Amino acid sequence: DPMYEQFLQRIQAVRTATVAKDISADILEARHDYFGRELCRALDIEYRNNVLLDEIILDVYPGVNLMEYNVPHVTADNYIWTGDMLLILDYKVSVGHDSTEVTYKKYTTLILPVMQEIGINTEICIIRANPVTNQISIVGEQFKRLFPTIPVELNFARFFELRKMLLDKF
Ligand SMILES: [Cl-]
Ligand SMILES: [Cl-]
Ligand SMILES: [Mn+2]
Repeated sequence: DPMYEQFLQRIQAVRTATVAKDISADILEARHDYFGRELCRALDIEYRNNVLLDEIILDVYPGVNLMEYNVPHVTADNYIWTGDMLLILDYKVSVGHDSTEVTYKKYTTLILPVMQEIGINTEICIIRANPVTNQISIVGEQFKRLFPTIPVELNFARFFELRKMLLDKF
């Protein structure tokens, strides 16, 4: 694994806590993006990582005049356009629920009123992989309708190994 190799080299060279904390955050971000890619492959949807809300709206509603709607500058991992409803996608890889509750509050407060003014049915969807158990949790009723089964095959072992290696240096 080329990414694994880069991380191992960073872990070998690291000597301070600030850099060590940066490596760990980079491992988690790589694991998050790994899950996002595998999730999009399993659902047969286009993979994106980070898209702006105004770009989503311009994608699904090409003739929109954005200025009329006070569209905040806000990023999400991905979206699904069904032809009649917009699903905002956030991927998570976590054993807890807290980051889901923070993100859900943020997107429901920032995205849903704009889309309501536009008149486009929208749902905030958070798909979370537990990295310890490999269980998938979904927030988002219409997402669970469209995707009752998620044939993801996930292996987080490489990320656990790198984090353990970094932690074994303390
Ligand atoms: Cl944002
Ligand atoms: Cl995450
Ligand atoms: Mn995410």
